Amino acid sequence: LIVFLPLLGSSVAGFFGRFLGSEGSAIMTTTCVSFSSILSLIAFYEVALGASACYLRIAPWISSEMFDASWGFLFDSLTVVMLIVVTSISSLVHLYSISYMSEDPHSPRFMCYLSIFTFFMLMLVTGDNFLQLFLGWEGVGLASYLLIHFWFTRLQADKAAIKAMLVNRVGDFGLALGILGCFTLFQTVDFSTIFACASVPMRLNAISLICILLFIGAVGKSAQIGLHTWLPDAMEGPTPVSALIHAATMVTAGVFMIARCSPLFEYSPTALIVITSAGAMTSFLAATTGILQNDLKRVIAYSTCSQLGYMIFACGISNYSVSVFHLMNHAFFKALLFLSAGSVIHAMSDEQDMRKMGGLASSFPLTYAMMLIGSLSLIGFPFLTGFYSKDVILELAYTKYTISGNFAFWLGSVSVLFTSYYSFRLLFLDISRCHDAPIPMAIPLILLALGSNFWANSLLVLPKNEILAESEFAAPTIIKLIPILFSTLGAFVAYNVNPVADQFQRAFQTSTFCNRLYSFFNKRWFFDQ
Amino acid sequence: RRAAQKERVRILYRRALKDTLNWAVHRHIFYRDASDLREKFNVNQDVEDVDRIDKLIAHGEAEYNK
Amino acid sequence: PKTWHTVTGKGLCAVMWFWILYRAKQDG
Amino acid sequence: AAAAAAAAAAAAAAAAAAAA
Amino acid sequence: GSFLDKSEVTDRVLSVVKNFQKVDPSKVTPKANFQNDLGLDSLDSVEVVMALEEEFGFEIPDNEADKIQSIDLAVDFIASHPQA
Amino acid sequence: LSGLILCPVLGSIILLFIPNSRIRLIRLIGLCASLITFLYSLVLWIQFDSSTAKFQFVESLRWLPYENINFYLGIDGISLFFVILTTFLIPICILVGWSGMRSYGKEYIIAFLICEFLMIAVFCMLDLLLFYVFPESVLIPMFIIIGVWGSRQRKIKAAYQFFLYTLLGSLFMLLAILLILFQTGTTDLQILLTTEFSERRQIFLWIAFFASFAVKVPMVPVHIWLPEAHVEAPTAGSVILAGILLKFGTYGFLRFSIPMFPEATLCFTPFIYTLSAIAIIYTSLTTLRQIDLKKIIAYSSVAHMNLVTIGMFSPNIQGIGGSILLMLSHGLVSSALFLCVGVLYDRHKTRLVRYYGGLVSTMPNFSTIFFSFTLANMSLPGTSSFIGEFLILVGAFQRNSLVATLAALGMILGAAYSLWLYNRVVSGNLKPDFLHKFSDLNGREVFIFIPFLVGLVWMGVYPKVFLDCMHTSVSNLVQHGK
Amino acid sequence: KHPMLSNQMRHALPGLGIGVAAFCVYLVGEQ
Amino acid sequence: GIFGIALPIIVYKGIVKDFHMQD
Amino acid sequence: FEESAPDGFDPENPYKDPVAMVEMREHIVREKWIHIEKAKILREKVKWCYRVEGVNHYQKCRHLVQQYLDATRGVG
Amino acid sequence: TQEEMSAAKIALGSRDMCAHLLIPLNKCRQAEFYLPWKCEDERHVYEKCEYELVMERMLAMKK
Amino acid sequence: KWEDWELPCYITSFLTIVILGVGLNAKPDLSIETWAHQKALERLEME
Repeated sequence: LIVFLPLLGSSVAGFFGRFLGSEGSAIMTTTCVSFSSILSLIAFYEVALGASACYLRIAPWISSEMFDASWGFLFDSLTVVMLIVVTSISSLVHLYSISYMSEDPHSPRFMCYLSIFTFFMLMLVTGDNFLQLFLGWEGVGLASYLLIHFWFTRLQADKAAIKAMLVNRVGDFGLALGILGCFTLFQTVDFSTIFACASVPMRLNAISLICILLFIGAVGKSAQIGLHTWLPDAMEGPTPVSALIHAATMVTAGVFMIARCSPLFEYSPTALIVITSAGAMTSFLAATTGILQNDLKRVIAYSTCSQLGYMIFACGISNYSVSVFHLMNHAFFKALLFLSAGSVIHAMSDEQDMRKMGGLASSFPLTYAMMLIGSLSLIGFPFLTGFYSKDVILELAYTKYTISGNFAFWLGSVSVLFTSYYSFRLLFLDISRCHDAPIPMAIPLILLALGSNFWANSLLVLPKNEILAESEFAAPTIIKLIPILFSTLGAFVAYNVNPVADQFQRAFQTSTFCNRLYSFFNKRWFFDQ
Repeated sequence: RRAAQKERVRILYRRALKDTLNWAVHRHIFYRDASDLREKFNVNQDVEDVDRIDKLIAHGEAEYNK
Repeated sequence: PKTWHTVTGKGLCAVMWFWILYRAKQDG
Repeated sequence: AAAAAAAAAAAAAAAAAAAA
Repeated sequence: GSFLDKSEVTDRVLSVVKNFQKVDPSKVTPKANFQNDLGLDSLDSVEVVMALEEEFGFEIPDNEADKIQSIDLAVDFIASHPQA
Repeated sequence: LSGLILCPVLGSIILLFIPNSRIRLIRLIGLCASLITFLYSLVLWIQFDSSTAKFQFVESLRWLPYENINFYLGIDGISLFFVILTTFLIPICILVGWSGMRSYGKEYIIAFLICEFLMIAVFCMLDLLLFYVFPESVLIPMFIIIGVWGSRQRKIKAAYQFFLYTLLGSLFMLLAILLILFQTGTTDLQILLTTEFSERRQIFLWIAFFASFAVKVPMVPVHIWLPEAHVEAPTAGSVILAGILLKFGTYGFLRFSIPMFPEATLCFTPFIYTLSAIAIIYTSLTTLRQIDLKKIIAYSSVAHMNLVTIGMFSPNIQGIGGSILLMLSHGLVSSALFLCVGVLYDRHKTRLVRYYGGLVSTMPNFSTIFFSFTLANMSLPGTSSFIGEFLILVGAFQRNSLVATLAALGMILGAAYSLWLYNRVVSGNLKPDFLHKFSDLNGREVFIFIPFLVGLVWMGVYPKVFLDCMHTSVSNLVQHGK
Repeated sequence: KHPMLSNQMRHALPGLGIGVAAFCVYLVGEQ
Repeated sequence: GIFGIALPIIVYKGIVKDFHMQD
Repeated sequence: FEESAPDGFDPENPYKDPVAMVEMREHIVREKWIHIEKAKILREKVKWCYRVEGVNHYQKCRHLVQQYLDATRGVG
Repeated sequence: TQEEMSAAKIALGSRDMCAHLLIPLNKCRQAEFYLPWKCEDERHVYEKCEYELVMERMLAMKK
Repeated sequence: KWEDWELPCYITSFLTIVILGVGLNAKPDLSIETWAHQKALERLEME
């Protein structure tokens, strides 16, 4: 047993937390009032970070008849990778919770749900065949819900979150219909040779529709623009909770499936172009309509939408490994700035004033100060990103233009304009202490700022597979210079006092003020009403 | 109700200030414009008629729409 | 942050500058 | 269940040898 | 920190009356309302309101804004409100 | 089985000679008789061999000499754990009734009228004439359980025109049973299996069985008896209704429809497809209209049962396995939810639903367990109901997956409203007018909850011991359907 | 409170001047 | 609409029939 | 778990011998499970191929995996 | 060089392109713990061979 | 959990829970999969 550790922690904290006491690990029970905490889950959990590649084998699970027992995973170029990433994320969120928790008496049950979220995400990232994957896949939908309404302060928030979770559910059924069609066609579970099986052969253009149904699932579990289940709701719940959903179960779990099924999107190029179309359109539209949002918390999600649309596009352009490494690094950075958001919301929990353009960027903590680092090294500058995981595949999108022939999308498929614009839209826009980032809160931010090459260089460890021949390409190299200046525009333009072009506030020519997308792109994206 | 609407007429001063200040940092700009909207709603209501005061409250609502 | 920890905690961002210098060395 | 987690760890070593 | 007693809310009413935009520091007192001696209208009432909002209270409903009519009602608001 | 078969009847009759106003003895001994019949059901499980087309423990006694329409008692495959679930659940009803006085609700009367194992009979009864007698027969015990101690919401009654149709459909099946009985003298189910009918008549006989069944099954044109029957049903009458009385129709289809009329079943596959599909769609959307909690759970049960139908169609071993395991998981989950809503009634003594509020303060462990079972009624993957429903789904195995696409709506709306109602019940610090009467759950209460959660998790993490003990029988059924 | 707003440009980078000097010292060491 | 679903349900039945005719 | 491949005597027209007709069902389903478990054993052997290669882990067995799959036909 | 290149490397990589020098490269990348400082010279020689590869393949993109 | 304080007489039900716990697997085997991995394994010997 190496994976079920957070499940064990959750199962013990679910009941023993309110009947055990001071220590509750093995002895010293209710010597004082419980004050029990995540302490058990942490002391049991932190070991899994030592995962390193050496052949490991399988273990029984639900021994259905058509299916197989002896489930698990065998070691390849993604298993321990995703394992260490997700356990790092979960440890992050657990420490940040025990910081941000201990005031709401539903805390024990909450962090229980948190580890159940982690365990469903595990059963995703550790399933040998996609049936355990679907187990964990609706597990993380239910877990996103169970994590949404912990704070529970407002009820109509949930009265909207129900129609929200409709979309989590329909995505999980996208996956269910997909896997049903798989076993109607494949008859098997093993991912190795199913590529050879389905690569040769209702509508009778079935297999392509299968892959697209898998895509529909990967997106319906997500929350980006029109499939957004968690945007209008998730921030009333604790900040590391929205961090968890947006990082892991929005996209990471959605795409770890299609990456375990990377050969299954390989065998259908029609499927690949349908992924690329929707991915590029989602990135483009999220970043584009992401104009003038006014808040102090939700703008991280207002970024995540496009910052992951581009990445699902990366998965769909046949650069699955590239999108994977992009997602590890983006999880890191976006989690750093999620925890920055949580720090400043705890600041709002210590006082209720907006500061005068000097305190909107720092209350003078060094522990939290790494918010600038996280943001700017996320934005797509050649520090460790930009050409890395974004612009090299955009140099591939140049050739995608060369193929398709529309000189609109992949020219501006980089959204550094929009990303940089609303980034600063967040960076800008009763006395409290100069010590406002607690230590048990900030140690996670410290180690994850530390977190920021043999994966970023993918054509080395996995060089020149059959059709995985991509990267440098017959490309014009002008993109090694051009989008840096879109980045620089989005960097310096926002340094004014009025970033919005004047007369954008009132609409143009005085038509109906409802036709602007504000009421549209917050509630289910309301595109075709 | 032309002058007893103090709690009503003077209500959306902070709302205009905020929805105005909700465009940028808007310290100087929206602070001066908040003082200006104060002066605007102050110089108003000089009529003694229900119909004219209704037109004035309609103008106020149109302003608070911006 | 502890004042003694704060002085050495930042690192002066020198390590970040080294990454920029190495990236610049790779370029051209 | 700390020491109970250690008993589950004994069972885990058993199942690992079963995978070994 | 310290708890919000009655004199703790009187200090907040004083911080409210500290808005000497067009009022006198002496004619604006816990009992000497702005409309009483200092001279107030809907403009001046909402002015003292927008001054004291961030300073004191933050739990005053938008329908009963003028219902205070004094700085003793402001002390009451800073006394009973969930925020302190 | 020979001796260990008649435990509930012997217990009931030998207790009938103990009126015993002092309840303690009748409660204790009825509960012990129930628990030992359940123990003999479970040792009968252990006694099972998952390798024969024959039925496991066959017994008989002459009933009418010519043509010997006798009590032929088989327990192969499905019936094995159907009777197990029956026993599993009957002590649950006996145990939900440790009420102190229990005076007007005369305890021995409900003991004697729940401790009638005619459900055991029908699930083991393997000659569809006497098998016919029992589901129709259990209606007399069900009617007395439904209203004698049942909550009175109306002048106790069922829709009279619907009830006349329901019983008319039951007797229409009786004409079909006789037509097959005299068609070739075939007394029992083994020989009704062997025999072969006229395709022109197989369809008539199939729909004639289907009348009574699809009344017992809650299909869209006739299912209204579940909500009205439950909202009036007692706490232990609903536990039996959802538990077994719905399994009646699906087990009837399973034994006396699929391997009986293979050609007629082949011909009517799309019929039941669309019927159950639109039924799931309706019962998923309806709980919008219904605010009554018992009606809510009853309609979720309709949804699950028409899923059982949309899966039983198949010659897919996985298909009918998902059908029967959704039946087991449903007899667990809907009965656990009926236990829940009965506790929620009694602890609140109110029959409006808007009044269940502040539950995390009054009974938070009830909140935990209510979620532990509402995740199941929406079939959280991992629960037993998931294994059931997904084998139902893959039941589109040799198929082309067009009815799974209607199960799409049927189950997505189901899970949606499951979460909505679990919220609506536990939502907010909505202070009710109960005068600080918290009503924390009882140790016996969490006890009677224990076995459902245990069966649920033990299936949901390890369905082998139930899919095994079944595959041989279902696969024989399928080849006869081949 | 007020000093932090005034010294925001100085605190945008924790040790901008010292870091540049340290980077120059590292360069004069690598060379 | 209800009769619409009733007839489109047997229409999906007919779609299964068309798949049966596909082979 | 001890059965016999012969089904006694059943002609093509099965109405005649209900004993033999039931026995053909009960052991031809045994043969059905014979070849179903043969496909399952060959699938565990497909996993075994994958385990062995680990570097190709699609090739050197993939056409033999097509042979495996030929335990099933009529994929349309 | 097929039955031999099948080892230590995925499916010979490219047969038509003839990468031709991943014999010590993967040994460098895997023999040690693959810390960032494994080997710069084989890294850059393979980068320059793939660089002239990109040259070739752009000039094949020409027509 | 007071065995001597059997105020509703839960001892019957608790002993039933214990006997269900001792309701072991029994290692019946005798399955279609158990018989498969012998007959079809002979079929594998046919290779």
